Amino acid sequence: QAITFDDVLLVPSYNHHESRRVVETTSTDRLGKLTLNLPVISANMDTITESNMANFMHSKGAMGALHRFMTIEENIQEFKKCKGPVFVSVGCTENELQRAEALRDAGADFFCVDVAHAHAKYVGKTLKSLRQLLGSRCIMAGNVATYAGADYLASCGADIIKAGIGGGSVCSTRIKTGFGVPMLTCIQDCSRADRSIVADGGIKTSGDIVKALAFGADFVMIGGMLAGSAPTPGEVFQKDDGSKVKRYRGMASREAQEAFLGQMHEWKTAEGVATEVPFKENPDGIIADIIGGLRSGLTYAGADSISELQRKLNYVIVTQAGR
Repeated sequence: QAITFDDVLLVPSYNHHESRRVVETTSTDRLGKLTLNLPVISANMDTITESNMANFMHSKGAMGALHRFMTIEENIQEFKKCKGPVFVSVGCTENELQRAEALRDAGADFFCVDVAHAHAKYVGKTLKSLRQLLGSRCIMAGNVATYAGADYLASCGADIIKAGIGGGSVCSTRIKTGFGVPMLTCIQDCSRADRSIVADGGIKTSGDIVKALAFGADFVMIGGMLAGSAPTPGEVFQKDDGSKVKRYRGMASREAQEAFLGQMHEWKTAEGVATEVPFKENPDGIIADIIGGLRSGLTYAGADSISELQRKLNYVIVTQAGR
């Protein structure tokens, strides 16, 4: 029944375009508030996107989404260091509405409400408030895993909906609660709503990016593919061995999700340990690989644009042997 990236392959289609065609990867949301040449957003996680990453993504025709695990003044100053369009992230408490107001007053035009389970009354309440606070600005809201959730957020005033619960991505959510929706089923279902979907989860390869867009997402958010690279937060450490790592102590995005999952209680008494991530060389190469894979996918599909890729969607379901 439900499918993720590794369950499918896309079927090649008649290509009418000239061999050295300039292939267009640009994507514009359903409401015309967001256009990106490379429709990829670096994840709003504290290990992935602050101003350095946002500026790097912008330089590639893409975009960053700053995480929300900063004090309000830090968040304002980090936003001001961003060159070009960037998402700022906010939560759902009264202090988070103050955060939104301050970022708005500081010049922010793209906002992301980011919560574990967005298909919820208090999140709809938050979106209603943000819509009145922010006027005609672009509001992305997440995360949901169903058409009902996506339609709910659209009804409460979201412009763009971020899909992916933790069924094809956050291992902890599935393990601890049993909840999730494999990402292609999720993307396909959510994209029945009349707002653009951002695919958020389970994306490992440029091929997964092609599949996410083909199945109906207008943009993709990626975290893992960028983790440990130079523009991420954190200093590089060269240990005895010669290898290079980034090292994290506080892990605010992961801790927020663990709190939501009920795992940050009085009996979580084990001593805190640092998290090490292998240094990723050549972020420019990671992005160039994604751009290349995506243009090559559009060529196999005989597609002129992401819209055509979606319209002409043709795939097969494969077994484990099929890989």
